[PDB]
Amino acid sequence: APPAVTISASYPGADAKTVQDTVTQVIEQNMNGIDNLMYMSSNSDSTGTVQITLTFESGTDADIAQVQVQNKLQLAMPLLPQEVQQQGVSVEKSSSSFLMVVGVINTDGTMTQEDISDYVAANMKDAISRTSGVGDVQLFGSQYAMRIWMNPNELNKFQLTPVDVITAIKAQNAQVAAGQLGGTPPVKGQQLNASIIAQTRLTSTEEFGKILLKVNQDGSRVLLRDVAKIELGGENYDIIAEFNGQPASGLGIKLATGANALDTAAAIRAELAKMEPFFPSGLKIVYPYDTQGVFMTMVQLPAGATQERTQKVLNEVTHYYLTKEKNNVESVFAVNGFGFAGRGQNTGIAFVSLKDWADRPGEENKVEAITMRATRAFSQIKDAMVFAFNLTGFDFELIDQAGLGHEKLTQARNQLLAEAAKHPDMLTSVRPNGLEDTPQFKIDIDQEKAQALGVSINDINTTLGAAWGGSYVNDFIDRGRVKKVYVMSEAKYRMLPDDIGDWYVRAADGQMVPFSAFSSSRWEYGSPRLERYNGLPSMEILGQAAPGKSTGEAMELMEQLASKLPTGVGYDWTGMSY
Amino acid sequence: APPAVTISASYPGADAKTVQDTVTQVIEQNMNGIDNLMYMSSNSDSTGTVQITLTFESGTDADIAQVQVQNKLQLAMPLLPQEVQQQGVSVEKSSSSFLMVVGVINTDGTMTQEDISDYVAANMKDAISRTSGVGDVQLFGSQYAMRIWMNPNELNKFQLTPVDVITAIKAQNAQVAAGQLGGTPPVKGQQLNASIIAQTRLTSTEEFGKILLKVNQDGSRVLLRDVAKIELGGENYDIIAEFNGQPASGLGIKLATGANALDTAAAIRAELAKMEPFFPSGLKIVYPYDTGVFMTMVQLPAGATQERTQKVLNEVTHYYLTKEKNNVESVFAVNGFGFAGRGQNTGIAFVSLKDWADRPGEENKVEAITMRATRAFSQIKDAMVFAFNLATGFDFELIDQAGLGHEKLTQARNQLLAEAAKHPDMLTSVRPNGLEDTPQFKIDIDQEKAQALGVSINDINTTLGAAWGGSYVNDFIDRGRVKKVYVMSEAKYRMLPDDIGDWYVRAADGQMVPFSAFSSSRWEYGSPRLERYNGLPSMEILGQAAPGKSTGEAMELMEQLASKLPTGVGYDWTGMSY
Amino acid sequence: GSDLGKKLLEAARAGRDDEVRILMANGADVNAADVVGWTPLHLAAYWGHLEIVEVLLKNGADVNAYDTLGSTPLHLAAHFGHLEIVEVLLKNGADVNAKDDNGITPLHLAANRGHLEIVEVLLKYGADVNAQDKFGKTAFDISINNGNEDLAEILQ
Ligand SMILES: COCCN1CCN(c2nc(SCCc3ccc(OC)c(OC)c3)c(C#N)c3c2COC(C)(C)C3)CC1
Repeated sequence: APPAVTISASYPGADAKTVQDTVTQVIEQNMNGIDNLMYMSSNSDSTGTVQITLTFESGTDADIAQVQVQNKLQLAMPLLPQEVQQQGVSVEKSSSSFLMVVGVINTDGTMTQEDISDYVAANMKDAISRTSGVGDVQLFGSQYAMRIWMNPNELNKFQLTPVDVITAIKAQNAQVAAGQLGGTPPVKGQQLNASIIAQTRLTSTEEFGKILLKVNQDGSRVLLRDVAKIELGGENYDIIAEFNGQPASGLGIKLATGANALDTAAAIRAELAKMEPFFPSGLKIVYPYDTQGVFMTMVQLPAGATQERTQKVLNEVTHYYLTKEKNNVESVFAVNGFGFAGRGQNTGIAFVSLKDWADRPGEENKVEAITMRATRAFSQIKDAMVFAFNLTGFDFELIDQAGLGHEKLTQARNQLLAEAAKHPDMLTSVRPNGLEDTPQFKIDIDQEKAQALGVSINDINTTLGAAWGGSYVNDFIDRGRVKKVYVMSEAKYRMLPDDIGDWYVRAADGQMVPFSAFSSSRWEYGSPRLERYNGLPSMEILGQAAPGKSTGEAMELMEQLASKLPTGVGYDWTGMSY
Repeated sequence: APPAVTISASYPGADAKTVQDTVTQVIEQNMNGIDNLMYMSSNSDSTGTVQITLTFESGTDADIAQVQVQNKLQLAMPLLPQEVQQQGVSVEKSSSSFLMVVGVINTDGTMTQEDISDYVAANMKDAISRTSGVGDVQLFGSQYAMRIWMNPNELNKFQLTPVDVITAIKAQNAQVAAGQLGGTPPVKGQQLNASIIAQTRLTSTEEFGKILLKVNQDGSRVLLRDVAKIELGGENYDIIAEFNGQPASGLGIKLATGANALDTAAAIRAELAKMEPFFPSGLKIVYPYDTGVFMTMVQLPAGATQERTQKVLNEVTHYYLTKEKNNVESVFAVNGFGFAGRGQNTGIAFVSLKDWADRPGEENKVEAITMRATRAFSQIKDAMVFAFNLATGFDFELIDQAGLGHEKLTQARNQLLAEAAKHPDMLTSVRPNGLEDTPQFKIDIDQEKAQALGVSINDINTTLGAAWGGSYVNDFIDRGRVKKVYVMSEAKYRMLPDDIGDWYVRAADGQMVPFSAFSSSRWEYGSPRLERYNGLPSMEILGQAAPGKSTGEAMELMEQLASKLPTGVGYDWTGMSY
Repeated sequence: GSDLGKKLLEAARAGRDDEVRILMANGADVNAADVVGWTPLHLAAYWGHLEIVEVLLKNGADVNAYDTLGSTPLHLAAHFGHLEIVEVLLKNGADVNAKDDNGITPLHLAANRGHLEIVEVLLKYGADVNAQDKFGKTAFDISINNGNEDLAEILQ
């Protein structure tokens, strides 16, 4: 297979364009001078995530490819936003499919899904990630951070903002290098040498809750807990898993390019065996997907679908396997928020493990027939693509060659898809691989009104972003382990458009100014996932030859339709069609 | 021996916990996706140093291991404190040992070790690095830094703090781009083009002395020399080295992979011969180790100072140079490191024997020498002093598997050690490899008082850190060579707890506030050296099989004792016992 | 005093009950002090070695020895939640209202760590509930600041 190296980065609270124009384009522009690169593709998403895939000529040494990529990325790192740099950028040389899933459940229902995920993140994932052959490890859930859930009513009552909160956290959750008594070079006759210990990271919600934000003129104290709820909770809330319908987390493990499948899996089990004796009570490992006695089901809903609606679809999938197929299926491990493609609120995946072969006699109880029957049962689910598969027609990129921009490229894409649909004798299921534009809330900050009021634009933008998007402030120590601190609005003050107006910013003169005084807003459409191909804006189109036609005939026709598109729109073949 | 790679970082003025929790953990958490890793071990210490050692399977290519580690570290660089990034975080192959150790001494009594180290850095080290067959070259000491040694009494006199000093150095020891007259794009027909040269880095103590801190309201100037003594000195003062009692620097030189030992040694000696003509007076090269060197370790009690250690090392040198004058050519005494730790209460002497041919009879061989030496030093009071020549023993790690914390892991360790003591039939000399907790000075800043007085936390913490720990401010140019500038208190104002109260910080309203107004302190115990194993808190335990027991039996007993420890304590075997 | 002194400080530190009895019998200064002014009684109180505490007190250890920052063995026992040591020290005459150099009392320290059984014994032995440290703060302020309603109960 051509080896591929993946760069991943994140920007908390960023929309797709923001990610693309501050991160993705910057990396791409700097991926020069790397040997044997066949092509590069990227997605920039409204989850705040970018993935850049660099695919190398067959025969390329994946180690050299990875090192060359990492080194260019290193020279580009100072060009990226500080918020992106501080999340950690990763570079992996991995297969894109899973080798295995390590599930973790709590048999005594002592621990919620969130607890279990933190336990895995904080106690298991690093040692697995260091096991030789392990290319990529996905946590099905999130590590805890310290979560400061801000209340805008209480902030405004005390004439405070998220900026004051972030400032206080950085000042009061600090790890200070303070020197030594009797330090070198010392005076003659010194008797005592001892470290000076000053501020140290906080370790608990109790300690965060008593951060001192201010002292009122009257002498009363405003503590962080007087304007926020303080709790441990995920760095993010996007991925939730279940094992046979019960709360779970786990690790999805991808094989390092060129490593040995069987050796790596055994190294993994051996590492798990070291951890088990120290689990808290109730906690237990399950094995829901070991790579013909397994398969996957993909769930892909339209952009716009929420966590609740993806979950309803996954509940249908899971139910089918635990009822209609309960004689063949041993388990289902289902993940809401991550799928084939990676991360989104509109996607899911179910890993299905079958009973022993010898106990599924009959060709109707073998994987091929089970997957076919499942796809057929799920083919009627509304506004979802749901199918079961183990783990070919064409792979086309439409390309913006002339700075046309997203809206025009979408119109060209639609023109091509309409033309393709008039040739059903030659092309079947010609479709975009990506996502459709969805409504977004465009808010305009009035620079004039802000200046007239003495309200700083940086205080406005921090207030907006930190409250509605979240902001990674600094690190703390949870039960001995370095983890993140995040500030964000408590959920109920960031749900609806009118909530924008309840957030106040402090002017230079000390007055509190509501957001409504200096902003206006409207609905518009934009992209939840912007694609690029060899550094240019792109839209991936999949399809296949119609029955009784060669792939090459299907491709020749696509090329002909492509030659009639608006000026500045090109194309290229990738993946299986390269 | 399995190949190993060591990551080394420095955080000047940082305690062990500060280093561990802002640097070590962050690095360890990023050590994934690295092939062939058998285990990872780290130490974080009170001299602000971390060493992380990654040990690879036998037959791993050490260059490939090194590059994979370095890339993962480099991608985590923005996660580390600035102060650490500015010191450089090195990644080197560490399983190699030395071709040769060159000492550079001065015999006239005219140069300090810092003077000799600067000479070596500026005039010798790079020519030796380019010598045929030479790999890594380690400098013993540093090039000069410009040392600004602050006086808190003079600072407070003029209502200044170290913050003002640091600001003034950045502003007045600066070198910035100022553009051109007549540069492109010009007015057409322009004839004049000339670079604009504005401030240039400072080059001398005199120039640093004239930096203008402020002009008083009566028009008198306060110059940096009115609040500080200014001299060229070392970048740090942790280590004092002597060669036969004379100040010393030198070079530790490794053989490039594939080169010849004998030709490389000869090429080094010939290169040093060329430099001899240019040496200043008294400078001499010595060769304490070149491919019968033994060691004497020195360990003083908790909190013992560099000066007390020096007295012991000086008795050790004197002994060898009088009582073993027929057998000993040199003693290279290093104060501030030993094996098992850095720190003011540790030291080691490297003793180079005269030729075999000049030491007739068994009484003059290494073994008789070291036994007499140990016998004689067993008198020395308030130090442990031991002479030694480098399938017996075992190397065990006790591991915190469940967030127990340092105090609990130490209690578990002590339980295991008390049990191992009860089986002298089977186990002998079961002991910690590391250091015990020692007194430390805990200073708590009072946030309410700081806020009531208008004193900023950042001013407080910079004033404390910069005075007592030192701070690398920026670079200057010494005789054409870029070098570091450090601020730190003059030694006499940073020695004892009472000196804390001589440091003032300036409030927003301009009043000077002593430290004692907003802080309190107490004595407590804590670690001067924290250890981690495979990413978890750890304590290494050494030991051996008793008279005619196998190591296998001894290990089995340790395993069985280890199984009775408190919940959440695990173990592993490492090094020779892996 | 002695080299036995240093040995007694080390033995009390590391909890070595027997070696403490021996060094005692050989005339080790019971009130020997290390460089930060900690006596064997400080060291046994901090590290929770109850029996060493008792043995040292029977041998005339000064119950109110103060370190170079004004802290007494009771401060350390109270801060580190060693209840039985707190009782023993108070029975041997420990000053229940001793203030360190910062004006901090054993009640302030137990209160800040939420060591309620200790708070109770301190109050039983006459701890001044209104004693202020250098910043004006009482054990009650400490309870309000830390959000410990159980401790706020007890101290009214
Ligand atoms: C960062 O320090 C760790 C390096 N260790 C291995 C090399 N080593 C060694 N040092 C010496 S001589 C002392 C060198 C020295 C002088 C000043 C210093 O001050 C800055 C200093 O610190 C680096 C070291 C010798 C010999 N002979 C050997 C080793 C090594 O062992 C031999 C047997 C080869 C002879 C010193 C310790």
